[PDB]
Amino acid sequence: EDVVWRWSCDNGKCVKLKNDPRSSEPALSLEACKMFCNEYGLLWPRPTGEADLGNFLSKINLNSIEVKILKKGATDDLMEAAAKRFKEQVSLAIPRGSTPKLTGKAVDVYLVNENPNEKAFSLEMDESYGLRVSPSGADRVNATITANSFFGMRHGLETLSQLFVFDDIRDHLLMVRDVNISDKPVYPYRGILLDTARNYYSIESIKRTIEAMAAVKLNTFHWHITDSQSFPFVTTKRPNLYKFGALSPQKVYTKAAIREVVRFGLERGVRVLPEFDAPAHVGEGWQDTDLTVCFKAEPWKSYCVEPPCGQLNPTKDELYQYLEDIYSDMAEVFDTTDIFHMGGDEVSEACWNSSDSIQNFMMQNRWDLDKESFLKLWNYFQQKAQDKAYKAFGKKLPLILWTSTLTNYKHIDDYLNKDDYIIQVWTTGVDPQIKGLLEKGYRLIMSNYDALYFDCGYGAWVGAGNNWCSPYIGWQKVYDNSPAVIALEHRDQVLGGEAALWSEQSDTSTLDGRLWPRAAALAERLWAEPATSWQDAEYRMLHIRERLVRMGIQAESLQPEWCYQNEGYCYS
Amino acid sequence: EDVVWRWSCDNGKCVKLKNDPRSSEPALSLEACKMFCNEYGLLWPRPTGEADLGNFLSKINLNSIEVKILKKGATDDLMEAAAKRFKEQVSLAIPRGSTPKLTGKAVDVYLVNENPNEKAFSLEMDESYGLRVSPSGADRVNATITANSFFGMRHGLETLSQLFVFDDIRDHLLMVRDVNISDKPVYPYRGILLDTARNYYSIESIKRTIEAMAAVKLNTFHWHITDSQSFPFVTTKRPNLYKFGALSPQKVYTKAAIREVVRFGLERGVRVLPEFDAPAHVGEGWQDTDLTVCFKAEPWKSYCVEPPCGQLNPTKDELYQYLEDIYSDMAEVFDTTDIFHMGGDEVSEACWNSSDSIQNFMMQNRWDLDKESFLKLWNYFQQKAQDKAYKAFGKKLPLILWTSTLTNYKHIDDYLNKDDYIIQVWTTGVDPQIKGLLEKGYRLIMSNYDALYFDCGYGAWVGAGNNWCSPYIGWQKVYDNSPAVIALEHRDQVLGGEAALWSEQSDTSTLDGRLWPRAAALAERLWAEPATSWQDAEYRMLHIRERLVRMGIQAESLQPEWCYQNEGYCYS
Ligand SMILES: CC1=N[C@@H]2[C@@H](O)[C@H](O)[C@@H](CO)O[C@@H]2S1
Ligand SMILES: CC1=N[C@@H]2[C@@H](O)[C@H](O)[C@@H](CO)O[C@@H]2S1
Repeated sequence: EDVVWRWSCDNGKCVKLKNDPRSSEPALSLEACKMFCNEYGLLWPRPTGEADLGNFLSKINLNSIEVKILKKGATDDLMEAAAKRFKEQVSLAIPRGSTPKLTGKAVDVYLVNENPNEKAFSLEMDESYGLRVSPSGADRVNATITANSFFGMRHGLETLSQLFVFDDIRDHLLMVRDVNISDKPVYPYRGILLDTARNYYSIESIKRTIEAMAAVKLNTFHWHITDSQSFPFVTTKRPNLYKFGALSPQKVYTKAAIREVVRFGLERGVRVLPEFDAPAHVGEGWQDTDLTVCFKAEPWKSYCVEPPCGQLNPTKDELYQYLEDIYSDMAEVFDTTDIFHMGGDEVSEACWNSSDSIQNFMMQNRWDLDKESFLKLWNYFQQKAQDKAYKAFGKKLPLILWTSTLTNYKHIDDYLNKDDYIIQVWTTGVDPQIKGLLEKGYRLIMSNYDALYFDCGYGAWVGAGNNWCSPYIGWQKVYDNSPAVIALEHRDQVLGGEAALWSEQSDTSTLDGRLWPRAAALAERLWAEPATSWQDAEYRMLHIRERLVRMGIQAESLQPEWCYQNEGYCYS
Repeated sequence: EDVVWRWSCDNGKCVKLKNDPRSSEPALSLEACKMFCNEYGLLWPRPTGEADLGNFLSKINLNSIEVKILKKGATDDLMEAAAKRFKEQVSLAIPRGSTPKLTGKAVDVYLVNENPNEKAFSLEMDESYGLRVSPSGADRVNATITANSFFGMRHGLETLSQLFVFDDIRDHLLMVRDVNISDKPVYPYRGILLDTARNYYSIESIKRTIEAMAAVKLNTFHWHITDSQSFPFVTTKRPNLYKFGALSPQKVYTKAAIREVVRFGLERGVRVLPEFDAPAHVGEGWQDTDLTVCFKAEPWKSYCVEPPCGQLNPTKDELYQYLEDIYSDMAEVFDTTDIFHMGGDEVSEACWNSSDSIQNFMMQNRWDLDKESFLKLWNYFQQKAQDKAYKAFGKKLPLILWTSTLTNYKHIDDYLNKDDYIIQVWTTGVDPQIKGLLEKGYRLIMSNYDALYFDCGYGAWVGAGNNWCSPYIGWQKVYDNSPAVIALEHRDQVLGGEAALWSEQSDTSTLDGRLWPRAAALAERLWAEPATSWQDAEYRMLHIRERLVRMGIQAESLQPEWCYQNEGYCYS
């Protein structure tokens, strides 16, 4: 039947009241109240510059929205795709099953791309935009988006779609009447790491992930595509790696599938950044090559962080021929990325020391067999691997390594340099390594495990109890985790942050819940770096969760819906 | 392309080996190896009596499976529906996208229902069955299921479907050749509680839940349909309760929808058991009746366990007219249930003491205003509510109450009796209340919160941190939680157990992950009460997870699939 309630703004809270017939005051639907009762309405993330939403809503005709591209260029196809996608975005205001009345004003959306040829991802790219909405004539609306690039422009389209509300009391589609917004992200790298080697993820699920990322302006999909458990990446030059390495013949990422994901990303302002983790975290796929050591080594606890063990043998010249080929095949299909992730996490000394061929190589080259001499071998590997990476991508490009024994700030300059290597941090946000690295001029991607590890909290996957980084990290904690606080005066060296979904206990079935809506908390933190805390964003976070669900995302539930309908009553 | 590996059984573990062409030994697919390498093959739950799977598999034609009902009766429609559903179940052995070769033997399934008129749920119902599979003639298979009732018979069909394996090396559908199984559950009550008031669950999602329950022989769906947050139950006699109480007009459970769920349950051996929680856990829907107190009382911490507060006013005679009507409407559509849950959790004394009309009632009836006098008021309420319940269902039937101040074993006999009231336990499995209740002759449903609360572990929903009963309970812990251990010599008084999905932080989007595959661990514990621990069931648990995923259930991921393919290598 019909909705029985109405909402009224009182001290920044929409209070549910009986919609009693004996009243001359127009009843407000829940979302209509929220749009003006909340400081930033229903927007997520909130803008960084002008955020003027005015006071009124206008009824609009869904079938009368026209998008006009005013400046043509090389991004024509991307702008046209983004425009076509806009009506679809607007319909997300309308709950499934409900139908708006096809009456009201026509909306003219004007897209002004200041540099219409620009379509490359880069850390220096301009993601800023201006958004203005105002009445136009008697019967229409003028929505104008102005941006320096396509990427800023499609962010602007995202924000604009959030300015539509469905009045489910009257069945009207509404739009904010008077809008002045200026906006740009605080950090250029706003990412999610997806491990697709510990478990397989359907390419459908990967695209869906990119859809939700774009909804909250996340711009980087870090595809951790290989590990010791599987090799799903289809390398044409070294086909045995995926043939032996895949969990099944269908659990694979073909060139055509990767091209699809990469293009799907590009259209949505998301760079797809591949990782080949080396020289640890290899195993499956490398059988019969003699290019690994310790694969499935037992007892595993003596040789690696988690089963199965397995590491590359850096002493074999043929290895770098394989690496060159893998990197070249990656470069071919991951052709929007400006950066390459080379892993470098958790290298085992004990594993390398257990190999005869490796020991013979070190003794003959005048190195000892102690813990620090294996760091020489690691450098030897990384330098040669690095060379192949540059050759593959046809240029010098920034490379990423995880924090590790190698990247210890005390000796990092012996092996790496700050211009060539970005460091992905997965220590606590308080670990001494962060300041030490920043003082040496290094650029960081923040993935501190106490706030940004989305896999934490579930049961143990080896033995019993809970997994290693438990407890489960609530959105409140990921929201309050501030790179500006962690880095202080060196904050410009922080390129941004990344939520990590390791997949020992996640796959196609669970990725919607793992990522959403928690990655939206990171999205606002990185977009706006608010001085305010999670409580000030709580109401808008509850709304963005509902929006993801309307998109078809199986997002985690945060609170009873009663709390969403009754702001202020659920607190501690 | 084609699968490259084969598996060989070694010390109870399927080890992955190269399927090398220069071999005279037939290569075994992963599942084919598991079926005979594991003590109980791919079965879940494992049988309680005979569990003879023989040594061989036969190739069968998918399109040549014929089900024959040998004894007709009143359950004809249920038997025919269960039979029609069998082909569908068999196809769950085949991974999506794969096609079996339409060659091999024909399968004749013979269904022998010993009492074909019997279709009532009861704690005394016979869920036993016998399963025999053997070759028949030259080109067919004889699968015979013999059971004392329809319910035992459909359990037998479930087990039988698990005896099919897809060989993905050869693309053959296989079936265990020689089977002798006898089986019956240790406990008659094997349940899941679904709270659909703290958040709404689509009826599609509820049916899907019943599908997965039936797959592992769970037989009781405890529908916690109302609470203080919402009233989605469509009561025709008191329509304002759902009109004011529902989260939206579409977030409702109509008579037709409930009849659908109840029938869907019946066909699958699942009783749908409704709960009307009283006299606490009421609120939304009751506005303008003056039949509640403390609704939305602030500060909530002084008046209830969680917001919003709200309790029935037992002093109003009209209340029991409402209750009679609600219970009668429930009885009409929940017409397969043999038991009624009346809640009785977490009654607030402070809430009742804050009411003038309540205080006046107690002072005039010679009761004090101290903590124990409110227990008199609670008894007064429960007795009258109980009377209405019996009237509604047209008979005396067992009633369930939660453990609470009322059900404290020390005084429980003053208020309740063991014949009329079943107690649902949500204390720790070690709490003194359990033994005290059992020694007084009480029957229990085990839902101890340290092992059976499926909501635990996530972020806080009020304030920050994690929810109240964190950490997250892994399947290992729910598996090892034994009612036989908890109850000892009084174990026949344990009717069984129930996994509780409270929904402050769960809805349509998350229920597959919340319940599965963890509720399968409860399913085996309650079906078989194994003396063995979780490690002995680990491999079969990993398989049942995959089966749920094939069913379209978005089940939680337990381990890297690599571990499933490489038994023994993932341990701690
Ligand atoms: C860098 C890192 N390398 C490891 C990953 O391989 C695991 O999957 C993850 C699980 O939390 O832990 C650390 S983070
Ligand atoms: C009986 C019980 N009553 C309460 C429920 O209303 C909550 O939803 C649940 C959350 O874990 O905690 C206890 S259990």
